[PDB]
Amino acid sequence: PIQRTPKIQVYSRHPAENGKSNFLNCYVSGFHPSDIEVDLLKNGERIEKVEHSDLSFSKDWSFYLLYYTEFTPTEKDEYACRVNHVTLSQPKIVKWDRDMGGGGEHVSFHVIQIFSFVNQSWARGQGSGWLDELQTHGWDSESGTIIFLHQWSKGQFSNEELSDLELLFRFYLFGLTREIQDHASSKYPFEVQVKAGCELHSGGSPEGFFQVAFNGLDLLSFQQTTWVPSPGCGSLAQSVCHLLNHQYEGVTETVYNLIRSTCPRFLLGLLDAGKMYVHRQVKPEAWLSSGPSPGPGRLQLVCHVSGFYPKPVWVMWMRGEQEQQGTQLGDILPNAQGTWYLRATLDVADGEAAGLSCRVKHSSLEGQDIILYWHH
Ligand SMILES: CCCCCCC[C@H](C)CCC[C@H](C)CCC[C@H](C)CCC[C@H](C)CCC[C@H](C)CCCOP(=O)(O)O[C@@H]1O[C@H](CO)[C@@H](O)[C@H](O)[C@@H]1O
Ligand SMILES: *[C@@H]1O[C@H](CO)[C@@H](O)[C@H](O)[C@H]1NC(C)=O
Ligand SMILES: CCCCCCCCCCCC
Repeated sequence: PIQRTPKIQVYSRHPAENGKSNFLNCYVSGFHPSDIEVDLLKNGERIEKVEHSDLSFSKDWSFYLLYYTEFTPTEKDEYACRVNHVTLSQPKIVKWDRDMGGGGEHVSFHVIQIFSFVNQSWARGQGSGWLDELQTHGWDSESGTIIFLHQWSKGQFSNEELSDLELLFRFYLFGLTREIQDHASSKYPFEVQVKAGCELHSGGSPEGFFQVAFNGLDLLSFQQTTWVPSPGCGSLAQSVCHLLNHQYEGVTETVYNLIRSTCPRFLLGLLDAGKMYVHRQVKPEAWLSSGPSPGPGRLQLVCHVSGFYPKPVWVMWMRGEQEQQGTQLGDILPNAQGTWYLRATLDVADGEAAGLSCRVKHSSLEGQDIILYWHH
């Protein structure tokens, strides 16, 4: 409790051309609880070499996962994303289909924790590090060590400082668990989610946060130096804010230092070390495919823009210079190696399809847009 149903999006990283090698992405988001089963399928079989990000969540507090794998489109073969969840009567299988598109400021650094307590002596725990929507760290649960995903993931910190963080985290975890095992007594499962870290805004002003959700609900947050419960009431929230407020501070002194000070300095180190490796402005490539039929005598035009970085992008359906108002822009989804994916669709009558084109705007293009024309 309580329950959210997974949303599933499947998309390739390149145009689909039979025999030619490609990447199958599956993005699974909007779900609660965290317990889930995602497989990429080839011809009904589970593909055993896949990549997945660790479990993360949205501001909603609902979870999302990215999945991907190498694949080769063929006339013959068949690919899917199969998801099982407590909100699903049956595992949803959503095929990837060329012809349907395969249906379904500031920088930030945050540390993510998910704790799953089935009871007192049984509990999963997982945590990771995120630089904006790019995962940069993992946590080795069994040894209490940090997994550095990229060559630049130490991000201009020394080994000696990163050791201290590891140790720090270890104690802290011991803390949460003992603390959470007490508060003990028709039941019995619950979930806890912590999002701790910092935004850095243009001009250099940082903004820490350390916020908790209980069973997918806002529980409490750290707000410019005061732990603050979310409206309930709301007594677990007030009680725990109370413990953290006044039983122990010095932990909040630590936390304050961590999120206002350590965090942004780490974050900027990440940015500095990352620039070296990856990546400059990257041009998207684009392609057309139909999408699912909107009905008899009607077509769905899909326009895919993939592999562009940075994120800011403009995509629209056109007749000439006229924007077509029906255009629906999907969400901008992440690709395997960190670039972006977006698709725009348009539903149109059979005979009015000819002459419509997809226009794509991006920084990397030097003002020379990508134009693609629908043909029959
Ligand atoms: C499974 C989940 C694992 C998740 C970890 C994944 C992390 C991933 C992979 C790695 C990225 C690494 C990067 C470089 C980190 C940059 C800095 C980040 C932005 C700040 C992070 C914020 C934390 C999250 C807040 C934690 C609370 C701390 C630690 C203060 C509490 C003090 O315990 P203590 O006062 O010493 O207190 C101790 O513990 C208890 C009380 O706490 C008590 O019992 C004891 O008295 C004891 O003293
Ligand atoms: C915890 O759940 C597990 C798994 O179902 C079970 O074996 C165990 O007895 C449960 N409770 C406690 C208090 O150990
Ligand atoms: C180990 C004690 C320090 C923990 C600091 C964060 C506490 C967040 C509240 C969690 C309630 C479920």
